[PDB]
Amino acid sequence: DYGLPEDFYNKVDLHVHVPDGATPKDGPSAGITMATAIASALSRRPARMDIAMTGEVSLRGKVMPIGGVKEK
Amino acid sequence: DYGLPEDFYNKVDLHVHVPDGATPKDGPSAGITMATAIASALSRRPARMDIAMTGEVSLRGKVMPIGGVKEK
Repeated sequence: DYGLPEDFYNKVDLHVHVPDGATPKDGPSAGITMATAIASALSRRPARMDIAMTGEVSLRGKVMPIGGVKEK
Repeated sequence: DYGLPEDFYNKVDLHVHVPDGATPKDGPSAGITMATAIASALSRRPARMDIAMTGEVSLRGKVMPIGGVKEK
């Protein structure tokens, strides 16, 4: 649907750096960030600027709430 | 009997999330939960809404009794 290959968890490795993930938040609270990061990297599409994101991800793909949207 | 593709254990990969890690007690109290979840995912049919359950499963497809049904 977005240019990704049909199978890329069997033929493409991944390294995922994170600057500071030992956040006070119990969860990551940066799920969709990694979702779009992986999609951009594997599809070779540039992730836009000036759009800072946050939100959890489920395996089905529903963006749950996050704690402390004021800080975000 | 429950509408699944005839090849689901040979050509369809699967992932399962259970929140708060596992239960540090002995005995996964959501066996039939996993059964019905896997069935619903592979059925390509929308599951219903807020039908709570608990227990375990057997190799032949039976529900085992579980202790501590009280606090649940």
